[PDB]
Amino acid sequence: RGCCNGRGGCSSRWCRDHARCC
Repeated sequence: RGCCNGRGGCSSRWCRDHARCC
């Protein structure tokens, strides 16, 4: 889970949907 830091962009679908910080 890199929705704060750890995905290839906070705008990736993973973090677009499962967003904690970004």
